[PDB]
Amino acid sequence: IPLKGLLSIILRSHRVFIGRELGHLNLTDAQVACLLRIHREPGIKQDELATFFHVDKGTIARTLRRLEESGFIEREQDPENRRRYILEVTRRGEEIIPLILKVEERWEDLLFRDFTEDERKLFRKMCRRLAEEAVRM
Amino acid sequence: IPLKGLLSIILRSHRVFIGRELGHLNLTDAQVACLLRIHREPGIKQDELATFFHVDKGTIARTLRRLEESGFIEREQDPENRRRYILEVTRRGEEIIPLILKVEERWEDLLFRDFTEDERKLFRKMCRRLAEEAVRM
Repeated sequence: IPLKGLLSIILRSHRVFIGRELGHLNLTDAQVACLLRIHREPGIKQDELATFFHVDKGTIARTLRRLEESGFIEREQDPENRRRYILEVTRRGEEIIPLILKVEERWEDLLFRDFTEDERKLFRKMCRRLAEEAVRM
Repeated sequence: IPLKGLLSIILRSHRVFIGRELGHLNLTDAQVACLLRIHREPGIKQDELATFFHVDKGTIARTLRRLEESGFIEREQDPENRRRYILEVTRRGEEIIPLILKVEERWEDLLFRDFTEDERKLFRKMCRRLAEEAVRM
């Protein structure tokens, strides 16, 4: 199994966990990712968010529509370009972030149950280093 | 940044790399994942592949349509259920797998450039352990 395959197995568990724990909010992994990204960059253009994730436009469009329907984000026309849209997290969206982060913590604790704390720390440090390389790549 | 966020940054580099290196084949990360999964399980039902990835039906449908249009997979009606479809990789699809695996190897080598071999081995071992937990979860 290629490294990416292992990472994908891990991420699939995250997807299932998010869907189960936050399903009452009609949230999915894809929506949470978009919500957190907009949260850290208020006013980001939809096309900029699409470029950031490097996924197909159709997928991002449907994901954002669901977040908007649920009232977690707002979308407005870019005053400088009628072909662009500005995204921002609503008050409702900002208020569910703690819940999201708590679910992330719970998922991590479950995933690392058979890891000593030193191993978990080393894994995290290595991931940070690989993420740094990934950004450069 | 939550662990999943770090893993996602890493996976985003993989997505961009796959798109660039295999773009001449109109392949994307999502299509490669589906192709490899069907490759290892000939005859898998489309709904079973959808369940395996735990992603929305619409996304999987579009991903599989692209693979079919490119002639890498074939889809046929399940003789036991008119609501199900059987997937299989075509000869053309099986022949591009080596190219895909070579690209995976190149991506990994680039990602691990600043890692000693012992660190890369330890990272892989930890990922396998986490993937095993992910399956149990």
